[PDB]
Amino acid sequence: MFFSVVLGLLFLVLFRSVAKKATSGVPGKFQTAIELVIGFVNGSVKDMYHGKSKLIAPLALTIFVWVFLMNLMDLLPIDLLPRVVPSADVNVTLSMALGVFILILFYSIKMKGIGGFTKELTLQPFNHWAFIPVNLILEGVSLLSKPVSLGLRLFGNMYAGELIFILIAGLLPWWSQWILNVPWAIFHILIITLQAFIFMVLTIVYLSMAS
Amino acid sequence: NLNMDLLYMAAAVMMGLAAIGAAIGIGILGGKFLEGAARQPDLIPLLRTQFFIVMGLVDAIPMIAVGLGLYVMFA
Amino acid sequence: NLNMDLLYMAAAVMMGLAAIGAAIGIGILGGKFLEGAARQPDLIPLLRTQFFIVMGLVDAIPMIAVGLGLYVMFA
Amino acid sequence: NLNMDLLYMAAAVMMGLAAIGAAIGIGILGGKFLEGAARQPDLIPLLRTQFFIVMGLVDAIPMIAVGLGLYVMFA
Amino acid sequence: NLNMDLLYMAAAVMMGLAAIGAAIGIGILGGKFLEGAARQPDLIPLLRTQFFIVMGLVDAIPMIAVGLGLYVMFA
Amino acid sequence: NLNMDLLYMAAAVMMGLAAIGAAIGIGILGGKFLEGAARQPDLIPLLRTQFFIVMGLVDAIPMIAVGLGLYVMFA
Amino acid sequence: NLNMDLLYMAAAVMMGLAAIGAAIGIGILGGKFLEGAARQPDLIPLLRTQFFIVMGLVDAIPMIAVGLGLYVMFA
Amino acid sequence: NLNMDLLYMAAAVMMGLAAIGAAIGIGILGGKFLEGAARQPDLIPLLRTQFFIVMGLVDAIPMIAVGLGLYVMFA
Amino acid sequence: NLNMDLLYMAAAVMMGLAAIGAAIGIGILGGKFLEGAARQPDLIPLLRTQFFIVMGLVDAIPMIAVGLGLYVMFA
Amino acid sequence: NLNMDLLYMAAAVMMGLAAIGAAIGIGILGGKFLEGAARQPDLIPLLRTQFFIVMGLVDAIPMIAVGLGLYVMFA
Amino acid sequence: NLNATILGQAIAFVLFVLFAMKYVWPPLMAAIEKRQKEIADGLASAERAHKD
Amino acid sequence: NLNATILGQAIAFVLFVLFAMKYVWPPLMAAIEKRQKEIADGLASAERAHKD
Repeated sequence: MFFSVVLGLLFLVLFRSVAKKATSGVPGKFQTAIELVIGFVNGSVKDMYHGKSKLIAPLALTIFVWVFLMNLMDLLPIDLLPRVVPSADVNVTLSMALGVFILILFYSIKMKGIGGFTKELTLQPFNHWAFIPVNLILEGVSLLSKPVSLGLRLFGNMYAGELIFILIAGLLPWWSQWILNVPWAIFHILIITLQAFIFMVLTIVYLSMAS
Repeated sequence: NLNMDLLYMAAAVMMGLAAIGAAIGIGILGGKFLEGAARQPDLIPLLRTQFFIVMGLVDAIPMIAVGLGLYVMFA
Repeated sequence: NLNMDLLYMAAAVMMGLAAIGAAIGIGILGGKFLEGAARQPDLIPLLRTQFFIVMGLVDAIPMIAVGLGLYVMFA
Repeated sequence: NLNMDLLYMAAAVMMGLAAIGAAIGIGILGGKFLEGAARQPDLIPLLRTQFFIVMGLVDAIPMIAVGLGLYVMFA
Repeated sequence: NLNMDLLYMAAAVMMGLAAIGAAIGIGILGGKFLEGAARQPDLIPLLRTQFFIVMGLVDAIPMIAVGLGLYVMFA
Repeated sequence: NLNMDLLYMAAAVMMGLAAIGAAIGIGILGGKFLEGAARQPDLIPLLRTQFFIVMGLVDAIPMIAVGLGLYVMFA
Repeated sequence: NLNMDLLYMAAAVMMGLAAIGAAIGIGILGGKFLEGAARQPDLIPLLRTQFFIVMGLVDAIPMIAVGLGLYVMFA
Repeated sequence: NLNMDLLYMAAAVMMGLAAIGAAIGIGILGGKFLEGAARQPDLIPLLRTQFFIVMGLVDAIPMIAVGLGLYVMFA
Repeated sequence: NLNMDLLYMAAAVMMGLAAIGAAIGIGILGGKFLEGAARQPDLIPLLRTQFFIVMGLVDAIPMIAVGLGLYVMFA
Repeated sequence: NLNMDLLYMAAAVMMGLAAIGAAIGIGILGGKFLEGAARQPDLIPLLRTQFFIVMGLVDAIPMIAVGLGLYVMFA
Repeated sequence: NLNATILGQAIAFVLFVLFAMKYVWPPLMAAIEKRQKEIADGLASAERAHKD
Repeated sequence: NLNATILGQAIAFVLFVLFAMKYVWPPLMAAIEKRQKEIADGLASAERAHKD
């Protein structure tokens, strides 16, 4: 399944690269040019923590950092020239790990805190408040689906964006247009990844505050 | 033919006109963020997260329109 | 054919144009929240719940439009 | 066929476009509630009931549109 | 058939789009009532009757639209 | 048949969409009356007659639209 | 022929009408930037980046509309 | 014939309606420039470049609409 | 016949609806000029040239719409 | 027949919808004139000529729409 | 990614995190902490000494 | 019909390598040098203050 299996292979490779690069450069050096940046990441990540802060701080902190790292993999395909069947269903694959992991995440806070021991009680006087079950139920379902809908929607929006900018650039015989698009699209991409970490933080600060 | 023609017309209708509402609404929010921060600079870290929440909720209404557009084009 | 073509055109019409009203309306509310908190920061926990109530009521009008759209597409 | 096609097109037209008016109007009211309470916090229990009355009257105009939509779909 | 199809399309057109004007207009008035009372609480019994008069006059414009809609559906 | 179908579609078009302008415009005026009286209560008997004049002039534009609608339905 | 005609009509519909929302929304933001900087000149380097973020988010809604337009024209 | 007729209708649709958004948006910006300079004349050389940037970004949305129009007319 | 009919419909569509944007936008600018000069009369010779620049840029968007209209009518 | 029918539909389209932009824009200007003179009565002979210039420029955009309408009806 | 490639890709992510925590977080968290403890330390010493 | 996009990317990478290296390095240098310089200055001047 080249156009398929080759794709999952690709995204898997990126994720591994994240894993090893972590401990490897982390034992060293960083050093200082490197150290200071690591400070931006970790410390800005701490300011971000406050807000959700303590609950997932190891769990979510490690995660979001890994999310920037793994998220850069798409920038790599954009960075390539700056032909597929890695990155199409490797991008679908990332949308699946991320969005699937998000549906998983609602549960992970659910059991991790109540939250979910209390989430079964979500109906509550809230379904009585608001006395109709249609309101509370449509709301909660729209929430669980909506978390997946939002996160997956962002993921696929990103992957698709990659595919499209790629198309515009590659088909055209004239290079200049492809360049301007690709540069603008590149700023776009970086913004998108940071926006992703922010989105994880948004779902998470949700979780701390959510119910 | 008639069903295919109807899909392409329907895709144009649902994609463009509804998405105008967030094009305006995302801008309304950022104008409020800029005016609020200009009037009171110390309130920046309090209202910036509100602006992001609000922009994403406004952007979700077009993403619904775009979703129907893509269903009509490709589903 | 004619009935199926009418469904796809109708789905585009009801989905996109009505949803513009909340795209604007959700943004109007968040702009009021941002401007109100910038003018008086101590009123944040009082008006934030009002903003959520109000955003959900505005978002329900498009969800009605989207509901008719989905009925036309899939019912 | 032609009558059935006309019903589905008519349902899309009446459902979506008119409901934009409350999507905006419900939001206009909540923005006034938030701005009024931010300017004068002691007036909250006086104007909150006004906001509810006003939101329901604005929401009734789309519910009329939705009613015609449902008549066209199911009556 | 063609006349009946035209009735159902016409009913959708006249019902939904015109009623947006009061959905917005009823809300504009209540926003003015809320903002006026927040700025000057002693003026509440003077301007509340004005708000009711004004809401009913704005609501009459859609009721005209709805009337034409019902004539097309049932007359 | 075609002429009769055109009358019913035309009646829907002219009745609903134009009447939105006064639904909004009657409300704009009453919002100005409420805000003007809240700011300066002594000016109430001076500006109330202005509001009535102005509401009637705005309401005449839809009554023109409604007139064309009724001509199409019944003339 | 009918499918090709539908593509060209659909391209016109989705391209033009939705892009009006950012034409307005990009301008709303820059008006807020200009008014905020005129009121408080020292806040310029704080709110200029907000204006750029906000303009790009508003411009993305039309770029969605334009994308559907180009798909209809060339895909 | 049908494809050519569809091109000319599509060109009219995409050219005119979307370009209204900058006709309004370019004006919104210049109104902010004029009001900002009237309130604080010393800020003129700071905000004039902002107005030009902003006008060009708003004007680019119609130029997209016009581009689709010209493609439909001549491509 | 069909191509000629499409030209005349397309000319009406592109001419009228897009030109509404400057009808509004030219007025927005002159309202800003009048309000800015009323607030600060000494700034008249500074902002009058800005108003002319801005009116001409807003008027160019309809002139684009009118250009497409005339092409459809006479080209 | 088809060409003549297209002329009459096109005349209605270009005449009515675009002329809404000055109906609003002429009013925006006179509202600015009234508010500017109320705030600063001594500036009346300075801003009244500005209002006339501005009203005529806004009125020219519909007169373009009306011109296309009359061409379609009588040319 | 017709079947199963998406699965492999995702597992690489989950395990990637676990490896970070076990190894990086030991190497990363601790290795990075040196500047925190250090700057913090020199500053603290300064303040106390000056005060007393 | 020419590659030429490689060329564009390169020139952009030139101006942007200037802009990119320049801005971060003066600040980032000031930053890492600020943490270290913090522990150091506080400690040295501190020792002076305490002893004297």
